[PDB]
Amino acid sequence: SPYGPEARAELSSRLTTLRNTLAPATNDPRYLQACGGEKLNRFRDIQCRRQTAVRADLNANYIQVGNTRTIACQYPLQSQLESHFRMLAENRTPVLAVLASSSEIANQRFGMPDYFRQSGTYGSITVESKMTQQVGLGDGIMADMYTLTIREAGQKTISVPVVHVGNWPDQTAVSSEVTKALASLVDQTAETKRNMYESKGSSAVADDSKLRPVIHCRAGVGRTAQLIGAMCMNDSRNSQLSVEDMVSQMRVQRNGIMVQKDEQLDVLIKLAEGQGRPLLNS
Amino acid sequence: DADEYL
Amino acid sequence: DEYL
Repeated sequence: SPYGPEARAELSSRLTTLRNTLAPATNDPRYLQACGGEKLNRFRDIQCRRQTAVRADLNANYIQVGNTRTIACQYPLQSQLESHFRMLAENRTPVLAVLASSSEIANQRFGMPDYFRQSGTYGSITVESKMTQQVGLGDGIMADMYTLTIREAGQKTISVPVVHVGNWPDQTAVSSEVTKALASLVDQTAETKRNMYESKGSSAVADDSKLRPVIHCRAGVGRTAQLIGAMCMNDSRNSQLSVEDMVSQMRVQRNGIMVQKDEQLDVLIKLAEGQGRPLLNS
Repeated sequence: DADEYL
Repeated sequence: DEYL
């Protein structure tokens, strides 16, 4: 069976090898290094691929899985908020998906600022938060939506749709059903916003680095990878893209930890099996 | 305009 | 410090 224990073992084997090869070394040329001074990485074991880095002062990466273009990042540190907001505005972000739990955000020891559920000022940038709709994803998992309006003197004001799942604890994986529903909501939200920019003739439509959904949890490697994998399988242009391809691409373009837990990988495998999508490359 | 994208 |  293409989805049996033999195939699953082989997939794990290949992915394990890749994670080790991608392990970060001292002053690794493959990973973004702190530009001296403030901290760059929220975790010293979760690095940012240099060649695909979005900004020199952020732990965030451009990722393309098959034809699906996104941005994956860590939860921004307090000192990185101004840069985070500027990145969101310049990207003409069609949707920001936050998968960090309200419990993590509320834990002061974790240093995860609640930057999207309240308004505030960050350097020269002012942000307004407004609540919008709420969509149930199943199993009690809720998606709370907001709109973040980013203002800065001399810059165009940009509003960003936010999808926040506050009940998805770290080191865990929600069901394939919930994940599929989440991916559909995130893609739909982005499509509506992207279309608006196209109707206004935005120049971002011609920039491969812009109009990308932005997704993050705490480290930007577990929950974030599970959602990105589900999103690429929701892309009608990715026929024949294998699970091996998906995970190898996320790892090579961010870090070797993408898709951390085995249960998270199982969700991607289950979603693939439902589509008759291959797990391995021949 | 500054807020044309709103 | 470490996430793992």
